[PDB]
Amino acid sequence: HDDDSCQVIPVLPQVMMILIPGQTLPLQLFHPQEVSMVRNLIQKDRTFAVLAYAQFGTTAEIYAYREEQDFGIEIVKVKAIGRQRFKVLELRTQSDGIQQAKVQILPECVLPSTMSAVQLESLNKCQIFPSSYKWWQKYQKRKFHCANLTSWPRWLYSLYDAETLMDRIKKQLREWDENLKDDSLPSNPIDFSYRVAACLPIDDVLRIQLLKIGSAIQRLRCELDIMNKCTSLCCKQCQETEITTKNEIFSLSLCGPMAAYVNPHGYVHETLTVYKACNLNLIGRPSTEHSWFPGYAWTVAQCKICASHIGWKFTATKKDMSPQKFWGLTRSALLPTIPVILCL
Amino acid sequence: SYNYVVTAQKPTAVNGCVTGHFTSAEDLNLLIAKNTRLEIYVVTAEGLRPVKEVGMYGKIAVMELFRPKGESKDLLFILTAKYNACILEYKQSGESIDIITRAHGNVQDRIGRPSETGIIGIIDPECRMIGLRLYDGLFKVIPLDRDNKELKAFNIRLEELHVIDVKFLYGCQAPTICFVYQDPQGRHVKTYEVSLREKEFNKGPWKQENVEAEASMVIAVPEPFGGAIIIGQESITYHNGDKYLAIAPPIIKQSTIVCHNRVDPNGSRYLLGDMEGRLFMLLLEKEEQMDGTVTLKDLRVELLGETSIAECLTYLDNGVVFVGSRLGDSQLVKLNVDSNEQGSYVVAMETFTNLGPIVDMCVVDLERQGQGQLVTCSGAFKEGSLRIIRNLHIRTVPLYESPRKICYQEVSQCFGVLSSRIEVQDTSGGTTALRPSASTQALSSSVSSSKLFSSTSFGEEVEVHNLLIIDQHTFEVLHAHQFLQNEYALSLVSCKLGKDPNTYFIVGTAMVYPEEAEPKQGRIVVFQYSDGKLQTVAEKEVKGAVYSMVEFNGKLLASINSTVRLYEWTTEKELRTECNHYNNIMALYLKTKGDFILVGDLMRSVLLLAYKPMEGNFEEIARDFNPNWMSAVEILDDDNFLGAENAFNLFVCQKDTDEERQHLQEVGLFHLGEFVNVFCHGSLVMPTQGSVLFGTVNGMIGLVTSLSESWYNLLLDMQNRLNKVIKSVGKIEHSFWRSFHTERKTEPATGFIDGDLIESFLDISRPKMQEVVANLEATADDLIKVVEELTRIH
Amino acid sequence: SLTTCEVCGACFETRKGLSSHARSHL
Ligand SMILES: CCN1C[C@H](Oc2ccc3c(c2)CN([C@H]2CCC(=O)NC2=O)C3=O)CC[C@@H]1C
Ligand SMILES: [Zn+2]
Ligand SMILES: [Zn+2]
Repeated sequence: HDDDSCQVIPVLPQVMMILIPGQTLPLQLFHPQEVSMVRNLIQKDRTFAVLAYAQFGTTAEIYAYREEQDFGIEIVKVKAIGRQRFKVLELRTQSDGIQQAKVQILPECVLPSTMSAVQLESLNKCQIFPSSYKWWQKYQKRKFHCANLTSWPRWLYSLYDAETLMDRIKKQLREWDENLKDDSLPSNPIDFSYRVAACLPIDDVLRIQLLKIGSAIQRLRCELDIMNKCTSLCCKQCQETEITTKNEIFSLSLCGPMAAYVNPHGYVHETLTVYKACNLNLIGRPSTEHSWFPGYAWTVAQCKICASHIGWKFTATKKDMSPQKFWGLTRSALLPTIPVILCL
Repeated sequence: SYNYVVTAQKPTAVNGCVTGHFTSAEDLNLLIAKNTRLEIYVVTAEGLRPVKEVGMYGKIAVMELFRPKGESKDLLFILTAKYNACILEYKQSGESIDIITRAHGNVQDRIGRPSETGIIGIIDPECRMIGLRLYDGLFKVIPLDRDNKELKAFNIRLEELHVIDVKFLYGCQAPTICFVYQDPQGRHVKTYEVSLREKEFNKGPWKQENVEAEASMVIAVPEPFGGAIIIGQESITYHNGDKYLAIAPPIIKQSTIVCHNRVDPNGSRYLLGDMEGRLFMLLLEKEEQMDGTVTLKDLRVELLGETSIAECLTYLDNGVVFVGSRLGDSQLVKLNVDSNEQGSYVVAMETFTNLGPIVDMCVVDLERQGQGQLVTCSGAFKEGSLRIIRNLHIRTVPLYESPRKICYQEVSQCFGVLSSRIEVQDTSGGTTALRPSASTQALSSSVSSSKLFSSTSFGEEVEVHNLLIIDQHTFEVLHAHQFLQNEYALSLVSCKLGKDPNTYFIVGTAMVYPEEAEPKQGRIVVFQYSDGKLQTVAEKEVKGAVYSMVEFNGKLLASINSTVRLYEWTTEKELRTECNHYNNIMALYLKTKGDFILVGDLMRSVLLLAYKPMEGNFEEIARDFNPNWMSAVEILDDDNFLGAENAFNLFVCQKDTDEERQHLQEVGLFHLGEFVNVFCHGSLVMPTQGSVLFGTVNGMIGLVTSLSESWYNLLLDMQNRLNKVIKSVGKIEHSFWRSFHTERKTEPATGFIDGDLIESFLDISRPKMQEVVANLEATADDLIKVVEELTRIH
Repeated sequence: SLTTCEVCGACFETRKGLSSHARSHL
């Protein structure tokens, strides 16, 4: 039906992002080619293709549709969410310019418990777990008790157990944002993986590899690897300027560490709040207009080597505030590095 | 590729046992279930009389005897793992025995969430319906009143979505089920009435607001007293409307009760068994009142002795209890009257072989007769053992200790086995063991001393890993090297290395600590057993887990986490890195045929490498990533590779521009029905090509051999032809049985020929023998010759 | 005003410099 199936979906021509499933994209359609497209789309499935350049991408489902004729042109304003990754097969460019795409739906491998086949029948009843850290030593003794019947030990079976992985990820996430450790993140592995990938400070090529990973467990196991191996963040361009390091990430507000903020011109800036940054030159004089973190004053910050924008250096206006100097670094500019292969 | 799989040893583990009146209404039968094997006995005052044992095309999941209104004898209800339900009746014509299928049907529901606690089959006390809990949120009801040959059922909706265990209640006015669910608020007990008329649930007689939180067992007490018993971790509570009694026996706090069998039909004595082999006796003390009505006075728990880790239990008669066992041997125990010298009123009285679980094996021609026996690490905990299998005769060496990995050092005339002892942290600050094991009872004993790596409850269990050097003739535990603390051994191999002439014992380990999730340090160790003493011929502290090691052309190929490292043996007796290959998967499995290297990973992550000789480094040949749980893997030839995956499923992949040459395509699928733990090249005997033996969790031992393309085609026809004549035990189609089944998706089999079917042509009638060979022209007598060569393989 | 960067907000003294910054964003 849908998984591992070859469909054709139209392509928003002006697009490029690596759309991680579950992310949302705002959209403003001016040219009549794309306006007639979304018109057909919302009449039909309203799922279009976000080409992730190259031969991959993610289908995006329109969930908000608004035509607000303004400035004497039929502007259609839409919002979509990312559903399923895909590998392109054939791109056919229509006469209108709207490109159509034969598409192979990438896989989302749902997998049973590692102990589903070895679980002893008598032991099947004593499984449902009754609703600190000794709990996880006990969790591991119980769930993987039947591992003694196999040729591998319990602690290996835990390195592939979705529930154990998701907690290891969520604990490290807690060092960045001491905050909601519950509804904040999802409960299904398939969603929890795609959520972690969209709120990690990773570059587009790491996103793209997590997106190509088939099973949600392999995707978690890798997300855990990135959080353990790629602990130094560098300049994406000159690739020779360590900016910050994993232990300096915090979360100034309750919205995350690397939340997404909007400048007064609609540019979005996943900005990873860190405590200390290095090898950054400050461009201009501090300002507080449109300051995303009220009470701090922003100063543009670029690389000391290639002068490529990295973020801002936010300064405490008052004296009560703590911290007083932090730095905001846009995700676009960073690149994770291992101070060695990422595994799955 | 095209392969032939044949069973070389039926499963040996018992996974259920029922006492009733299947065969005639006048004799007590004991029926036993061993995965795909139903054994039918008669309980004689001496012991057991074998009657008939039959093979279903499924995995016996539910097995229950019942007798609905209008029946000379008891009938048997069988539900398999692929949801094949069937009702069986016994029917023998003087000398002609046949298990007739009175009812069949597939209770599978297209939509459903498979329940955690699994498939539960229950039958009304008055045999008025058959309740199934296959999925969460639902309760299939096969109505038993009147002939339901097709097993028509309705699925009643159940509000509680987390049922632990359910049983039909006795003394019911109307069909009542008592069940135990978990809520956000806890674990509770409730009852419903199954209105067949309205095909829905109706409120029941009683309900318990909150009952112990590890409550796992519901036992329906027969009509004399009536109600249900809720066995838990610490307590055992009885519930019946008004009445409620609850005890917390001291003795039961040490383990968890997992099986239960009613002793008297009355319901005053129940047998209980735990997970450490102890056998308890639940006595319900009755009250003989003047109005007739009987009141539970008290619940008494008494310890009777120790048996085999018992999967199921059943009282037969005259004090004989059958202990069906999955970790160790099954047995018949005589419960005596008087406490024996130690208190055990249990006295072992007959043991049956259980080769399961089979965690490792090796093939060895010890009698130097060009034949080949088979030693297996078998069992777990107290039931650890080495079984030696020759053409089939089985010599059991107990170990009272879990064997994990086995290899054979021919030079030394002994076996290397890696074994694990369970010890409890006690008051001295150390750990005492709890039974004398092979390690504790060896004759020589080394402990490690590396200092390489520097580093609570008084009942917490610890593991003690040690290498055993076992003599190939007496099977004595000669040496017992005990490894480091917080050290887990993983891999063991006996090979001569380098130019050195000594054969050695190479053991790869991995340092484990409760916090370190990923293993970040280990060590390869080299041993030598040549003067009754284990000598450590240097070590090599690696930075990870040595999951697998194989000798590689006088070298040593170790996997350390995601790295396939090649080592050489240096003149001064030390390992040295030649080359390194870092992977993106955890190198769990390491197989090698000459210069080809196979790498594997739990989630079917195959990966073929090759050590380019003059270059002195590995190059990748191909990969294939089809995620699913993989448990064992092996090389058939340079191109075809075999492994086992998820729900008892074999598979073979194969290598072939170049974007295509770096990928292995699947060329064989098969529901074996067993859980394969080790593949092992070799025969037990001495046309068809190859010989790969495998052992499983259920003690099943099996054979894979590769065919020629013609032979596959021919046997394939013979398969279908045979499926017409050979009748199934549940009316289960062979092709459904064998189709690759995963909870996720089920696909039809390929590349595999079921020899066990192909071999039954020798056992069918000479008339029917002609019905199958018809228009192949080939006569019956040609084909009898064919199979007969095929029998000459196991 | 004609010297502020739309993307990061940097206000240069000269337009001919804000153009050199404009490179740095791709
Ligand atoms: C001075 C004249 N000029 C002022 C404004 O120019 C801007 C253009 C872009 C950005 C900002 C101002 C502020 N800013 C960030 C900084 C960090 C933060 O905390 N919050 C933000 O919004 C931008 O990225 C609007 C247009 C007029 C002409
Ligand atoms: Zn730079
Ligand atoms: Zn800018």
